[PDB]
Amino acid sequence: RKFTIDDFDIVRPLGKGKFGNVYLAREKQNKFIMALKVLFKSQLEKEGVEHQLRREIEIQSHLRHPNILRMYNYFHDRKRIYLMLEFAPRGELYKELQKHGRFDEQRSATFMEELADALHYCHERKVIHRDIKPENLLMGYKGELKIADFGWSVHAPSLRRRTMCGTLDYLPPEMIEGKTHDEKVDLWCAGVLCYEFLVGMPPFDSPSHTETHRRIVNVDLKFPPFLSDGSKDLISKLLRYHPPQRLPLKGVMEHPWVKANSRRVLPPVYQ
Amino acid sequence: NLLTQAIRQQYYKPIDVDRMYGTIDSPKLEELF
Ligand SMILES: CCS(=O)(=O)Nc1ccc2c(c1)C(/C(=N/c1ccc(CN3CCCCC3)cc1)c1ccccc1)C(=O)N2
Repeated sequence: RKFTIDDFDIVRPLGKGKFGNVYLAREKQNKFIMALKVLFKSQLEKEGVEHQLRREIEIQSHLRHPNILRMYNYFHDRKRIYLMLEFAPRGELYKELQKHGRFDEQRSATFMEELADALHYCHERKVIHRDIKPENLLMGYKGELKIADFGWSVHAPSLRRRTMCGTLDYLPPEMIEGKTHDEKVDLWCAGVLCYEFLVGMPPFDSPSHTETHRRIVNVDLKFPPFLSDGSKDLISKLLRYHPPQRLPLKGVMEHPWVKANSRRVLPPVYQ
Repeated sequence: NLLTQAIRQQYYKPIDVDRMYGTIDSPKLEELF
């Protein structure tokens, strides 16, 4: 037997999600608290996101990592599709960044180590995320980063990719220029992310899409004076024009600035 | 309440989700759409 909505007690809504509301719920048999994303079958089909949601579910449902939001299972009824997802108690990372303006080095480095570990887990499985940005990250009970959206993700076993996707300030040069891209786009986005964590704004921020595109393709990086030499070293090593020259994810995890500042803690595991 | 306290116990006393949920059948992707 699979799950049904009757298997849960809906506690309260958590907010609007992608194409559906999310609710805090408790699964009865286990009294286990989780988030339930509810999608309406008709809205999806009528918005042409059928062969999009399937891929997001197809990818997210097979990833098991402490810094990737877990999809426990999923089910459906006459009118709705329900995704049983991990509850991230501390909510939206972007809200926390907006509240603080910018994160200190400890918080940034910890998030970077977690991000790199999760992206490394994805890459070892030929999954490219392609849309790493603050808004796609949630935070666990102890503030641990959780990659929570896989809307632009792709399982790319062999052939390079051509789709422009992601978010303006986070686009790597190769996408802007219409070249093919590979998993190294995530290394670039991780560099933009580290910069935004520490500064509060993305590095190529501009009034128009054309001037931002221009800054990205010229890698017009201008470091604010308050950044440490170590954070600049890491950012500079990720934001390289040529994908092959970008610091590998293992390199981010072993970078001295990350080692010296990260206070990463692995969540307790079952046993 | 004892929800905050319930959330805390979940973090420290993890369940075997891979078995408790990763074992239960799920609708095929075709059925969904
Ligand atoms: C990112 C994938 S989605 O579909 O857009 N939304 C999503 C997916 C899975 C989830 C969630 C959302 C949450 C989720 N968790 C959440 C957790 C806690 C709160 C309440 N406060 C918010 C302010 C910080 C402290 C906690 C709000 C939300 C959520 C739901 C809706 C909007 C933003 C955040 C969750 O715990 N699991």
